[PDB]
Amino acid sequence: CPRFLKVKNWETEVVLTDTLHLKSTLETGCTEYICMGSIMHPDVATKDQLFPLAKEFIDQYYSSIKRFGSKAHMERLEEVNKEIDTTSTYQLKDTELIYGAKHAWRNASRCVGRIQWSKLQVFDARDCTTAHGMFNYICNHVKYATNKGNLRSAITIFPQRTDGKHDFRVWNSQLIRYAGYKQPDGSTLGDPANVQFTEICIQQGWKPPRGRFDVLPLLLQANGNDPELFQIPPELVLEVPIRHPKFEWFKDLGLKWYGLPAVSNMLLEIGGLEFSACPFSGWYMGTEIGVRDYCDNSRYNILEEVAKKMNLDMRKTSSLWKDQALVEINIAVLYSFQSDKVTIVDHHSATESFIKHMENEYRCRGGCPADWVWIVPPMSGSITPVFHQEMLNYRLTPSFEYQPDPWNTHVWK
Amino acid sequence: RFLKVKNWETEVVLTDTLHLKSTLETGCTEYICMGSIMHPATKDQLFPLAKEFIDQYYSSIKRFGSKAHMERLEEVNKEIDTTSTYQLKDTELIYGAKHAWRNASRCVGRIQWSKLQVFDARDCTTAHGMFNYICNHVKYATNKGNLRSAITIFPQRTDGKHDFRVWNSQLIRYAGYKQPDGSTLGDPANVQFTEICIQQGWKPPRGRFDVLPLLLQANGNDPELFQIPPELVLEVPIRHPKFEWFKDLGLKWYGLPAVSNMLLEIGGLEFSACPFSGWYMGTEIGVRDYCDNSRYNILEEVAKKMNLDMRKTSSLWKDQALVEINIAVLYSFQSDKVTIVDHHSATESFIKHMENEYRCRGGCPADWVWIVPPMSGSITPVFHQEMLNYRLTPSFEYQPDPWNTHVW
Ligand code: HEM
Ligand code: HEM
Ligand SMILES: N#Cc1ccc(CCNCc2ccc3ccc(N)nc3c2)cc1
Ligand SMILES: N#Cc1ccc(CCNCc2ccc3ccc(N)nc3c2)cc1
Ligand SMILES: C[C@H](O)[C@H](O)[C@H]1CNc2nc(N)[nH]c(=O)c2N1
Ligand SMILES: C[C@H](O)[C@H](O)[C@H]1CNc2nc(N)[nH]c(=O)c2N1
Ligand SMILES: [Zn+2]
Repeated sequence: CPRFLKVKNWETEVVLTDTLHLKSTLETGCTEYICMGSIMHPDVATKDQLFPLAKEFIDQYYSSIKRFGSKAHMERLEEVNKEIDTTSTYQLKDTELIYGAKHAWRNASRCVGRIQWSKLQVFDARDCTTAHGMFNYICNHVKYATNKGNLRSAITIFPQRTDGKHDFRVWNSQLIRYAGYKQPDGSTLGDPANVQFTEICIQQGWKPPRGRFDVLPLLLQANGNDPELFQIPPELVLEVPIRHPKFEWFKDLGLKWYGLPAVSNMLLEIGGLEFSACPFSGWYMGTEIGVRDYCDNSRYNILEEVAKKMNLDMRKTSSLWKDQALVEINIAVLYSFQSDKVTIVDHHSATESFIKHMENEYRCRGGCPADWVWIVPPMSGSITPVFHQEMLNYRLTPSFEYQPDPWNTHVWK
Repeated sequence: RFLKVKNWETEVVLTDTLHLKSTLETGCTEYICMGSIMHPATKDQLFPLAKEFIDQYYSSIKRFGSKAHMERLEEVNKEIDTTSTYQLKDTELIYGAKHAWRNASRCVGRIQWSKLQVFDARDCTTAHGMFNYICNHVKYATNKGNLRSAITIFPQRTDGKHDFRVWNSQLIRYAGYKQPDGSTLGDPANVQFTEICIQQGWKPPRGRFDVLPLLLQANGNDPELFQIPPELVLEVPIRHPKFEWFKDLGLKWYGLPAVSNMLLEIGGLEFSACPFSGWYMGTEIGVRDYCDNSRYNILEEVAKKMNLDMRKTSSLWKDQALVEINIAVLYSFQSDKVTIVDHHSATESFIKHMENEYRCRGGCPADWVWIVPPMSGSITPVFHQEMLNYRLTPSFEYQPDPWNTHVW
């Protein structure tokens, strides 16, 4: 690969030069002969695999604190190396853990919210041993992050993987999600995305209310044990009913959503250590709710019902009745959150902030990996600045990774 | 390996084998994806490229290894020897052009690929000849509003010093003017080309939607200006079916999108002049042409007429005015019986086309970044469709703007 790669913004004509890509650690799944940029996803580590990965990260850490090659650096390397030799693993210091978490976010090419990366509250839950404790740590996370509507981003990090048979896992895909129930007649009640997880919860003993917006219980696995159910205290679950500034009837749709998006099934990888349970949270971009959660056909799918109430001509697509309904729904979402003083960002502000963030990263870091397919918002793409912005995608570590759903791999005790 | 692609709405999984046939690079590597980057001869090189194309041509007509296949190959080799190049048969030219369209990863309109009217203009020698072929193209393709897809193919490149080039980026475009106050009148995307035409002697009406003259270069010579006969230029006045004030905006557009600056590559041969046309997807005009910042940039004016709250962005006033503009464009063209397609119909057709290509061809190269429409993305099926992108030949390639290469 060449040392410099340039990206252009076709709207402002700004050219940026990327050197950071040289530090790319893993495969994209693309090759010289095929691109996989629209593909969704294109037994532990050994001693000898782990030494270079740890050293890679420790060097990076001491470089960031302007202490590279120092006595402390060399001593840290020595300590880590001896630990790997005598335990087949090592323990990050609190500083390294915080650094690592923040940089995994900073490195998330698909995240448009990264201007905020350095402001992340890191909760160290490496002393956890049980599922009740995981629940305690998660309740505190939710309360702190929610902050009565003034949301603050956070992550809670559970003990790293050891032999792979003692993994800590949050089985929920987010800490807060709505149940989906498949009906005998083929119809789905609730959120069709969560039908499987809902069924698993019901099997472990959850008594479902069988409603449209039932907050799911936490299903938590500690130390490789069977997972346990806990109900989140409802006072900790901030929710927003959806209404519209102009349409009085919109409240009658009975919509609501939760304030706190909190992804809980990703793997955090730092210096070759694997944190299989690392629930993190920030706040919502409106389109995630107004376009995807609400208007996807395999989701709540409300376009038709909203369109009917708007009295739109729904017999021609070329009337763009879908597009019209889609805008209003996204207005109602933003209006509802702002009126209830719950943090949310519209897709224009967010993309504009990201362009600023990306430019700053090119200047101070030599680049900023970004996945245009994910960064561009699901509606009104070209009237946001990121549509016009060339991006380079590559994988830096520390990183957040996907992992198999735990029910697919768990050995029941 | 065989690769799978999934649609996340329908869970339909298709299997790609076609990608194994490509030999041109994408610009990506194992370590860096460049899917959002806009742009990532000798006898010696010439024959195998020619040989490959003949092979696939004769393999497509179920006569691979035939006497004619063998003879044609001999014929082509002997010709590259004795002339440093070769000439495509009519049949091959038509097949080549349809397949460049078919292999065009960014085109959402490819379900139409095999219905392409091919005009062979390889006997052209002068810019006057070019003008005549182009007038015939425009007239045939416009067809009183019932548009028909077409391509006109001018002589292939020889030495680079005798290129045929259409200097216009599209046969029909509007002028853009730099005003004394630093603002732009008309289409800002065309300000450079407009000044080149003015320098050449074109008398500008200096209005908002002035049809630019053709600038035609034959055989490496200086380009010549030509006025398209007005009666051949179909235009649509944009009005809204509910907002009776929308016509007051004075917006119009042309019916015929006819891209004229690309390069058609067939069997190693280079056609630097190959203007082609189909018809519009509404968003091209209603989202990009009208609402881009660097273009007509009408969003603000429209939202004012809609009396929207424009003090905060979270009112989505931009998004509202955008949908209304695009409704107007679709309504206007349809009311005037001018062929057009909305982005829901077009993306649906594409998903169907993809399925056809996987079934009969083992794949379909597709550029998600380009296929997904610039508005209402995830409420169209292509957003949720995984795609594989790879470069197959024959193809349409970009080429440098001719005013950067030409010595006068
Ligand atoms: C603070 C406000 C934040 C905003 C506005 C934001 C915005 C977004 C959005 C809109 C996506 C696309 C996801 C989708 O469409 O489903 C995304 C992806 C992602 N974000 Fe952020 N985010 C924020 C905070 C965070 C934080 C705190 C972290 C981790 C510490 C994070 C890590 C990620 C990762 C790893 C992805 C990729 C998800 C995937 O591949 O499935 N984000 N972000
Ligand atoms: C018949 C109706 C057609 C429709 C509705 C259609 C639609 C589109 C659209 C919306 C684009 C994106 C272009 C942009 O946003 O600037 C595109 C790209 C493209 N189309 Fe089609 N198209 C049609 C016909 C054709 C024909 C007849 C050809 C050639 C014979 C063709 C070849 C291409 C190529 C090469 C591109 C990529 C150009 C680039 O990379 O800049 N299309 N098409
Ligand atoms: N099928 C499927 C399928 C669809 C989406 C995803 C990824 C969803 N991740 C969403 C996500 C992740 C992190 C976020 C951080 C902040 C925020 N506001 N939203 C965030 C949203 C995976 C599988
Ligand atoms: N700067 C810039 C810049 C902007 C756009 C493009 C690509 C333009 N291609 C437009 C294009 C090409 C072929 C088409 C075929 C049919 C159709 N309806 N539209 C079509 C539109 C290149 C450079
Ligand atoms: C097929 C395609 O890769 C898939 O639908 C992607 C497209 N871009 C996305 N972008 C975001 N932000 N979130 C998503 O879930 C997706 N889905
Ligand atoms: C940077 C990015 O590749 C560029 O803006 C592309 C994005 N996708 C596009 N898609 C279409 N259909 N047309 C375009 O001009 C572009 N522009
Ligand atoms: Zn790629």
